[PDB]
Formats: sequence, structure tokens, C-alpha cells
Amino acid sequence: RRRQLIRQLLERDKTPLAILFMAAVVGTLVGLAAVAFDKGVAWLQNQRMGALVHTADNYPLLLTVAFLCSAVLAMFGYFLVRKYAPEAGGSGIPEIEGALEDQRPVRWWRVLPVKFFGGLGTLGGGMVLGREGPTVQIGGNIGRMVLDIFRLKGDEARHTLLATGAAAGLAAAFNAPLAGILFIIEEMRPQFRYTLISIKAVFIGVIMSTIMYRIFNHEVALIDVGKLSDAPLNTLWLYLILGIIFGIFGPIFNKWVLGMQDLLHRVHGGNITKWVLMGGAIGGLCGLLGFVAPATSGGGFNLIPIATAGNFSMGMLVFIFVARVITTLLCFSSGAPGGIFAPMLALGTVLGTAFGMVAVELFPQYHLEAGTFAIAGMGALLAASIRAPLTGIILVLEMTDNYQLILPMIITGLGATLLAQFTGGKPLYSAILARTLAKQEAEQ
Amino acid sequence: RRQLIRQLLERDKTPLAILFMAAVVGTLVGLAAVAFDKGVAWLQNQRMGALVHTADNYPLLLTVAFLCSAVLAMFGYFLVRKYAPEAGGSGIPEIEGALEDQRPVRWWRVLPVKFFGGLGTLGGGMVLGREGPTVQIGGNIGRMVLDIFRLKGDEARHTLLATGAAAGLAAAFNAPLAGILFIIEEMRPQFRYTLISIKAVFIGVIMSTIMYRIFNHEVALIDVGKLSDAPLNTLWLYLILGIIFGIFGPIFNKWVLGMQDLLHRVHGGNITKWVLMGGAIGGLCGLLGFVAPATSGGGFNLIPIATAGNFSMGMLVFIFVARVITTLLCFSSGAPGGIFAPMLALGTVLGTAFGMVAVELFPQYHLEAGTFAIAGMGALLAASIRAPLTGIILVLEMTDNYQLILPMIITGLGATLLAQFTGGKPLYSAILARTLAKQEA
Repeated sequence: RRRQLIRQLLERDKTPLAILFMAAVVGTLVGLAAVAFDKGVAWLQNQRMGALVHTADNYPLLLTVAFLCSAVLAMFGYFLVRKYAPEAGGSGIPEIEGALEDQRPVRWWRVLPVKFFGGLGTLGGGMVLGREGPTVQIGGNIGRMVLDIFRLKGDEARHTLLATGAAAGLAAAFNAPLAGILFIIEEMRPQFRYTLISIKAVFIGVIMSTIMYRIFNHEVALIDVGKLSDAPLNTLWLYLILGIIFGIFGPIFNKWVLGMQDLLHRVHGGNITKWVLMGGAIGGLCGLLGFVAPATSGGGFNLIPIATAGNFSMGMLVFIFVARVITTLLCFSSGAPGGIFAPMLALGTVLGTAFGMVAVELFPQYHLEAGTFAIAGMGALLAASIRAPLTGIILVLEMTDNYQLILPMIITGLGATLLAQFTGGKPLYSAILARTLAKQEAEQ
Repeated sequence: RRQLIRQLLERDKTPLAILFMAAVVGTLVGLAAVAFDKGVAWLQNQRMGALVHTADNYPLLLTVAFLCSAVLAMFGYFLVRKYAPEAGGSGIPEIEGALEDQRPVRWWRVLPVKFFGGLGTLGGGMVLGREGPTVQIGGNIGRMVLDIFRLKGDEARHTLLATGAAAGLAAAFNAPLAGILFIIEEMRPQFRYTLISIKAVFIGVIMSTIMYRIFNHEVALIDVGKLSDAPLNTLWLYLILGIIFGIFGPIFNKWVLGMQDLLHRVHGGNITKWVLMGGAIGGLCGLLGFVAPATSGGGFNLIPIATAGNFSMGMLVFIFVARVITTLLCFSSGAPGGIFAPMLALGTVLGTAFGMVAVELFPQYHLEAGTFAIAGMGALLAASIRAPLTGIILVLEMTDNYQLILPMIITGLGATLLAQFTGGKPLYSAILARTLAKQEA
């Protein structure tokens, strides 16, 4: 096999020009799609806000049209999924992950409109869900779409273009190109066997997607924390302790989101009507909370810079955390179209800040800024629950631009994954696919 | 399917033994890489002090410059040619082959040979980098503790070997991310599945990086400072630059390969002619390291200078050409030392050049040439070594100008694309192919 390796080495990295070009197309489409989705979610959230100002006097009435506006939008989302594409419920990343194992179908003709407009309802209603979920699944299906349209034959194309789609999808959701590619090569790709996924091609899609996003969202960052303070070497041991904290909470939050899927299933039993209604109730709750305590609802991107800057009180952080643990499970486990990826950034930033506050008072000699522990913990729930530390770390780096905290970020992230493993926890995205795959056999 | 379901449920459960051992591999590789760096610096400083002793008689001072490096070079080539021929060159191809279980990891020989051999070449001021030594050593160290603790299994032999190479690159650049990325983009077995625990590679990279921070804190290898942003209508220039690197990439690849052939004839494989040739090349660097220091050495010193646009266009042309020559002469000769880092200086210079032209051609873009330098900095890596993701993340970790990530990514990808389309190959895999085929023929 030495003679084969010599053949293989000399023929390394020669991605078929057809695949490379189609990667540029997939990315461009996924980009525009992810942009349009983002524009749509924003608009609906703005319309709801204008409505509350049509009734800004009568508080109980205003408390109602907040609920209703989100309730209806949620119902419309749950319905689009339960009727035309049951696979577009939940994150969508587990499904695209199953597609890469050739174990789950890629019904783009159905999911593309269902996920887009379905998430548009849930997200636009102000439910605690993320854009990645939709954009990654949409992105994958878009990648699959142009594979079928142009009829590109071969395993490489079906795996690549599907991957570049998912990557261009995560990238455009966060303006994080590197994090997109890294998500594919750390988490998304087939984890237990060799694959023919051209990284160079995945790149091209990610580029075009990112470029598209920059064309429509330039000069405003999703998260602006600003340059924080450095982290001394004698400070590092604190970030490991934080990781160990995320490390034991990770699997717990995992059991919850899974178990809550079970618990909420009984509420509707699988029936499209009880489910849509339950969705509207959950959706309406967020729209309500999105006015009476907006930090307990929504994507959470807004409270991240606030928490990092240390403008929240310890009690408020505890409130925001617990209240968001609740509104996250209720929104994701219900089966609503939307990722859990981004709301886990807000959950980490808060929990991290909390640690940072205690750390500040306990060691004035370290001259601590609690915001460093916020950034350290930001991609730590990802590290602990999703078990993709490298992606989370690079993501947070791409969003917060505080590279001088890379050691705290890596240490906390790795401490998370280690204790996540050692405490009998599993990658949330693969634990979902397993549940989905095994049910596909269970009912046989 | 039922297999996958079984596999999913058991995903990411790296054996605790491997995890713990990865932490020691990184710790050792870290300290080792640090000690190597401290050694190289020391020797360069001694040579400098010697030049001060005779800082009057210019021809004499031109001589003791040559001789000090000549001897140090000779000592380096000798240690390799005698006790470990595998420790010549980068060493990254060798560890790559080690991961394919197609080359042996003679740590008992390579560790002292590479360390002290590289200490000679690097400390002599030869245009070579620390990665080569550190990465190769790193892997052996990983292999060393595998043997010592007798960790059985394919996973362990592949993991600990990888975390070692990773910890090696990381501690050579203070770039933890780029280290892990190097293993998962370039180093690891490229054509089949492997049992390399990423989480374990991380732990080694951490501890290694931590060790480096413990001894080299508060001073960056490259400090450019925060540059200006890059407007969207400016992006097309970064593609053009990547296309330039994309066609020069393979050419520089033929040269490094071809010069290995050409320099072989000079010594025929004979240890004496070789060591003497090495001393001549090494002596040249020590000479050049005084008459035009930019034409010799690692090149890390001229990167910030070039990026801030303190060089003239002609000086850049000079530095480039003169460094293309001194890079080939140093790496192709078989001297222990990577070509990785001197490609950074080659990229930074070529980029700035492009940046200078771009500035005067389009005053409306309000350009700063230093942006194209950073864009081009990991572009030769992108073009010749064909590991763009690692190169881009490396430069990012070294220059901290994330607001140029699109230029950096576009230029890097424009490099790798044209590098492919112009019939070039991954230098590190083109070398392993050479070696592996010379073996079965």
C-alpha cells in the first residue's frame, strides 16, 4: 500500500473544476437566502413592535396583541412544518448531518419553503431560537438543489456541495466564515469513516456566502464587545474552573432538551392541531416576554454586549439565565423551526459573566474584568452541549475579536468538553440524529 | 444504519489514558520547543558579539561572520548525515509519513539530532524556520512517551503522534489554533479514515502553548498593529494577488524540489562534501546576515517593516529575489529546518509589493499596502504547501487583523485554486512522495 500512497499523494487536492464552480454557486445562493431570511425575521419583529405602539396605552390590551401577534406567527410556523415538511422542525443541523451520512433525505422542494417561511414565523415572532438552524438546513438543501438541477453525479459532489451549503449557512448566520468551514470539518462531516469532502470547495461557498452577507449587512456587527483586557497566566486556572462548570452543566442541559421533547410530545401526541396550538402558546409567551422582560425572550444577541460590559446585576444574570434556560427548552424542544446554537451563546455569556462577577470580588489582585469570563463562557455551552469546541471557540473569536483571550477561551472550552465527556454526556446534535434514526427503525 | 446509531451514541469518548498522555506530550514538546528557541537566539547573539570583537577589520569581521555560521552549519549537517538522515529538511513530511505508518519514528536518534542539528543551522542564521524542528521533534516526543508508557492501539500511536506535531507548530508560532488546524488539514492521513482524537490534540496544543507563554510572554513574534479595513470594492484586488501567488506557488515548488536534486550532485551523497557544502551555504547566511540581514535569517524581522511600508519597491524586489535564493539554498540542501516560516516572509514581501502598486493605481480605494502584505503573508503557504486554512488562521493568530479575513481568505483561496489549476502539488506531500518512492525503487 506504499505504492498507492505515492499515487494518492501526487494526486492530492485536485478538486474537480465542476465541483469548485458549483460550490461558488451554492454559497452565493445560500448567502442571499440567509440574508433574505435575516431581513424577514427583522421586519416581522419590527411590525410587532409597531403594533404594541398602536395600543401603547391599554396595558392588558397591549399585553394581548403582543401575545397574539407572536402566537399566530408561531402557529403558522409549526403548521408549515407539521404539514409539508416534518424534517424542517427543530434545528435542522441534525438532519443535514444525517444527509451527509446518506441516512436522511434532502427534500429541498419541501424544506426550502417550509424552513424559510416556518422559521420566519418562529424567529420573527421572537421565539428563543437561532438563525443557524434554518440557514444551515436551508443551505444544505440549496446545495442539494443545485446538485439535482445540474445533475452533478458522484459521491464527492453530493457530499461537498451539501457540506459547502451547510457551511455557507452557518457562516452567513454569524458573519463567521472560518467558523462555518470549521463546523463542517469538526462536526458536520461523517464522523466515523472517510469522506470525499473538498475543503477548498467548502471554502469557496463560505466566501461567496460571507461576501453576500457583507453586501447587505456591512458596518454593523451582530455583537460588539470592544477590546477587553488581557488575561495573565496566573489567571488561567480560573477559566479551567469555569470550563469544568460548563462541563457538568452541559450534559444536564442536554438531558433537558431531549427530555423536554418527550414531555412536550405528550401535550399534542403528534397531532397537528394540538401541536400548532401548543406552538402558538409557546410563541405567544415569548412575544409577551419580549415586552415584559425582553432578555428572557428573543435570540439573545442583544444582552451579550450588555452582560459582557458588566451592566447587569448578579441577580439579573441569575434571572436571565434561569428564565432563558426555560424559554430555550420550550422553544427548541417543542419542535419549532429554529436552532439552539445561538441561544446557547447567550446562555454561556450570562453564566460566564456570573462567574466573572464572583471572580472579580474574590481576587482583586488579579485585576479581573468579568467580561473576559463572559467571552470565555460564550462558546462554552456549545463546547459542552454540542461538543464542538473548536467551532465555538473560533466562532466567538470571529464575533468578539478578542484574540488576547484565546487561552482562556480554549481552556474553558476544552475544560467544558472534557467534563462533558467524563460526566456521561453526548453531542446534542448527534444525540438527536440518533434519536431520529433509531425511531426510524423503532416503528418497524 | 444501526451501526451509525451505535456509533453516534458513542461519539467523542476519547480514552482517558490518551487524554492524559496528550497533556504530557504537549508539555514536553512545549518545553522542548522553548529550549530550542532559547538556544537558537543565544547562538545568534554570540555570533553578533564576536562581530563586535573584530568590528574594525572589515575583511576579518566579514570572515568571522562566515566562519561562525559555517562551523555551526557543518555541525548541523554532520549530526544529521551521521546519526539521523531523516532529520534533514523540514521533518514535517517525515511525521506525515509516520502518521501513515509508512515511515519510522526513531526518537532516540531524531530528538537529539534535530534539536542540536537545527540549533546549528537555525542558530547560524540560515534561512530556515523553527516549525520543521519543532514539529518533527514534537511528533517523536509524542512517540517517545507512547513507547515509554507502552500505550497500545492505533488510536494512541496516531493521536499522540499528532498532538506532538500540533504542539510543535503551536509552540513555534504561539499559534494554538493553527497547530490543531495543521493536523486536521494537512498532517493527518489524507486518504483514509483515522482515529485521531481532536479533543486530545487540543490538550497537547494547550499545554504546549501555555509553556511557551510562560517563557515568552509580552513580546509577539510579529507585531504589525491594527491596520485599516478592506472595503468590498477592494476585494477583487485580493483575488488578483491570490492568482499571482497561485502561479508562482508551483514554480517555487519545482525549484525547491529541483534544487534538492541539483545540490545532491555537488556532494553525491557523501557526508564530507555535504557537510562542507552545508558550511558554505551556512557561511553565506552569516555573511549575508551582516551585509544585508534581510536576505538571511528567519525573516520575521522584516515582516512588520514591510507591512508598515517602510521598504522601497526596489528593496522589496531585492529582498524577495535574494530570499528566494537563500531559501532554496538552505532548505533544499537538506539542512534541518522548516521552509514554512521563510515562506511567510516571502509572502509578506510579495504582498507588500502588490500593495505598493495597488496604492498608486487606485488612490480612490484609499489603500494601505500593509493589508496586501497580510493577505499575501500566508499565501505562499496557501500556494506551495497547499494548506490555506492553516495558513490563514496562522497569520490571523500572529497579526491579529481579523478585519482583513476576507482579503486573507480570498487571496489564500485564489492561491490554492491557481496552484491546482497550474499543475502544482502540496510541497510537503510532494516530498514524502519523493522519499517514499526512492524507497520502493
